[PDB]
Amino acid sequence: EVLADQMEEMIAVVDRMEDEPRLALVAFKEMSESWDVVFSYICDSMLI
Amino acid sequence: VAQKAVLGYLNNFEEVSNLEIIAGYQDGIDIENDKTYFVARTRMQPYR
Repeated sequence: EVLADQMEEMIAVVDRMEDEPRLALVAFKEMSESWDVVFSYICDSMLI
Repeated sequence: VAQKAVLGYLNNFEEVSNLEIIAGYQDGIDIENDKTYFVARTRMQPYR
């Protein structure tokens, strides 16, 4: 990304089982205490 | 040591199983007998 702003307040990551694939997910954030701004990606374990 | 070696081979074999086709070209007009060629690349970076 080339973001219009410096989203930089760290990362959140977990494995998901809301379903059987056991998906990989990563997220990042910026502290609008309301309307908090987030950037993220999700991947199939085969890196898809 | 042999275990290490085979694990390396297996590791590369992972990428083999993750190879993605990109394009192909026919050797000639007779699909039913002419050979054909294909090109593919790694999902993992660096792209190979």
